[PDB]
Amino acid sequence: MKTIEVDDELYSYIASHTKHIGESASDILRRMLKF
Amino acid sequence: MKTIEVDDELYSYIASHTKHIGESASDILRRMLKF
Amino acid sequence: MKTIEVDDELYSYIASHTKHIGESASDILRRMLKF
Amino acid sequence: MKTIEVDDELYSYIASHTKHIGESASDILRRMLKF
Amino acid sequence: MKTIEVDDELYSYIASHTKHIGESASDILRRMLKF
Amino acid sequence: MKTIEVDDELYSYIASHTKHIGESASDILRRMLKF
Amino acid sequence: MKTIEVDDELYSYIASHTKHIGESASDILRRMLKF
Amino acid sequence: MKTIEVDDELYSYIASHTKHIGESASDILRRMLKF
Ligand SMILES: [Ca+2]
Ligand SMILES: [Ca+2]
Repeated sequence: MKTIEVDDELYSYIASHTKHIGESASDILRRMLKF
Repeated sequence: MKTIEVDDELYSYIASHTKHIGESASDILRRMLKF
Repeated sequence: MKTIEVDDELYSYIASHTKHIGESASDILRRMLKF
Repeated sequence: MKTIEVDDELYSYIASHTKHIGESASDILRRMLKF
Repeated sequence: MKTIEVDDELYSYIASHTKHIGESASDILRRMLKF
Repeated sequence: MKTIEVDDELYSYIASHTKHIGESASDILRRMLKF
Repeated sequence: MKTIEVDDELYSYIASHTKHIGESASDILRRMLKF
Repeated sequence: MKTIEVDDELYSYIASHTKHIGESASDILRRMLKF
C-alpha cells in the first residue's frame, strides 16, 4: 500500500463516488479511472 | 450489529454521502440523521 | 434491494420511528431523511 | 387474525414501540403487555 | 381511528379485559397499558 | 490536504501519468478525471 | 543546480518515468541511466 | 522546448557524454537513453 495526498475538494469528490459502503479509495479510483 | 434491508436507490443515496473513505453505514446515517 | 449494517443502538432508533405498523426500513428512513 | 379499532394517538404509541423492523402488531402488543 | 390486526388468541385476551360493558378496544388497551 | 491509501499498482499507474515534473498528485488525478 | 533544455517529446518521456510522485528530474534521470 | 533542473554532478555527467561538439542536451540524452 502507498500513501498519496490530495486536496480537500478532490478528497470529497472521490469520497462522494462511493458505490459500495465502506469500500477503499483504490476501488473507487479504479472504478472512476476505468482501471 | 443489526442488518437492515433498503431499496437500491436509497442505498446509493446513503453511500454517496460518504465523507470519510471506508467509513461504516452507521457513521454515515448517524451524520445524516444528526444522531 | 440492498443490505446494510448498523450498530444495535442505531437500529433501535430507526425501528422506533415506525409510523405505519409493519412498514419497511426504506419507508422509515426515507421519511426520516426528507430525501 | 382479527381486526380491532384504536384511536390515532394509541396507534402511533404502539407503532413507536417497534423493536424489530416490519414486525406485526401482535408481536408489539404481546411485548408491551408481557403476554 | 386506525385499524390494527391481532392474532385470535390476543384478541380474546384483550376482549376478556372488558371492565365496562360495550367499551372500545382503545379504552381496554389504554387501561391495560396504563396510557 | 487529506491523505488516501492506494494499492502499489494504482500508485505506479498514477505516477506514470506525470506530465509536469514534480507536480502534485492532485494535479495528476484532476487531469486523469477531467475535474 | 543546473538548467538544461530538452525537446517537448523528450520532456514528456522523462516525466512519464516518475515512480515517486513529485520527485525531481534528477531522481528520474539518475534511475533511467543506472549512473 | 521545455526546461529541466538537474543537480550539478548529473549535468557534468551528461555534458561529458558529448560525441558531436556543440550538440544539444536532447541529442545527448536521447543517445544515452537509447530513445
Ligand atoms: Ca401488515
Ligand atoms: Ca510531496
